[PDB]
Amino acid sequence: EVETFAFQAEIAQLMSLIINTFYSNKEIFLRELISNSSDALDKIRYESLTDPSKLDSGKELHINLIPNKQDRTLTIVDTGIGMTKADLINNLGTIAKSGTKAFMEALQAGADISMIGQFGVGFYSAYLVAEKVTVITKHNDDEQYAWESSAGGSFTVRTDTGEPMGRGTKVILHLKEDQTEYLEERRIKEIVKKHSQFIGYPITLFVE
Amino acid sequence: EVETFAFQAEIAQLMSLIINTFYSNKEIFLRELISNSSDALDKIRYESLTDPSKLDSGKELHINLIPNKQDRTLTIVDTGIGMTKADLINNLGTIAKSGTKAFMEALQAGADISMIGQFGVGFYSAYLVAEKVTVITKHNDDEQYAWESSAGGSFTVRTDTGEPMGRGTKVILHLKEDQTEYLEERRIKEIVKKHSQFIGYPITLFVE
Ligand SMILES: COC(=O)Cc1cc(O)cc(O)c1
Ligand SMILES: COC(=O)Cc1cc(O)cc(O)c1
Repeated sequence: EVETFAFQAEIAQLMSLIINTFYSNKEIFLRELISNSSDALDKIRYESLTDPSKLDSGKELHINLIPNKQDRTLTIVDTGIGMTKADLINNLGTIAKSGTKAFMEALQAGADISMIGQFGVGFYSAYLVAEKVTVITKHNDDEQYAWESSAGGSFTVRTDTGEPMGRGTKVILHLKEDQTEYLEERRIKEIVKKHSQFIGYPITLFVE
Repeated sequence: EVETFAFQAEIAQLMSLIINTFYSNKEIFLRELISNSSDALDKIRYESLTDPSKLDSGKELHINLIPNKQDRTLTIVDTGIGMTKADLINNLGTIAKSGTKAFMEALQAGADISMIGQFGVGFYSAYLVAEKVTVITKHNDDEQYAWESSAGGSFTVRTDTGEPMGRGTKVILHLKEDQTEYLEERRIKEIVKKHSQFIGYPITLFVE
């Protein structure tokens, strides 16, 4: 059973802007996704301070980057707090309608697409490099769900029967044919060193 | 009835570092506090997306800056989500023990005190300019509380019987004798324009 939802018009507009604007500095999507993983990891750490049972679903707090040249995918996995079905549907827990508004204005008023994360919608920067994005997530309060979208105004949500993940979020980027540089080890290491060097959780880049 | 608590040793160490390190670029405390107000405002906005009653305690989402030269105070008030008593005690809702660890290392490894906010402990940057900080807060789930500390290893928490605030947080900075520039209108406007120009909520600077 797959449920199909329409994006709110402001989110569709944000996505169309990300996809259509000429903008060379696409590598910033990786910093925005690691930053989102780091924020989700902070959340579960904080809840665990007063309730250690919150980590029964996994004690390890970390971020893995997994390139796969065969499937043309780059996957980011974190063991953060995860997202409930309701959060997934409501723009992956963001206040994306009001963030889009602030970001749109900043763009006319001198900002550029790399500052997206200052408006709380950095997740959508995945569409600088991906034709399709799949998000698998498990929150302590809910079942494991898979969200997916190739943009074009809609997204789907289903229960995920794939590998159980315990707790956290996996973002699977199905890369555009011309954006395979982001599966190269040297290129990923360069971006992580450039933009993500003070993230507080181990980032492991997997080998192929 | 005033309850007095000891800071965790890592937080006392972070505060001692903030207070004792020679570091001229003190103006960054204002950006860190506005950023914290903006994050608290995002939280209440998100909860209100699925439960509008969450805003019965006040619909307006904003940040006021209130200088008072007579009391030598700069107060930042937001109508964000506020903090429960438990959050106030547990380092004002931060994961400050693990943030301090990451920040300490970044400092030996080339970072400087202005990057504090990248470690989730920007609140403590108030001690670049304040001898004493009072935080009054009201969360929908709790009573209004006042937290206070002049550093030196302890902080107090009491029920606040002062002006009811509805919902949100007020940070009252009792400025060091030599840091009164931060009560001057021209100086505040300059810092807000420099560091806080893409905050998504109206910031009103009050006149004396
Ligand atoms: C801000 O949260 C989001 O946009 C969802 C999100 C969660 C996560 O753990 C990783 C991500 O890349 C995105
Ligand atoms: C991250 O949250 C805190 O450190 C508490 C905090 C909340 C707030 O609304 C304003 C602040 O300046 C600080």
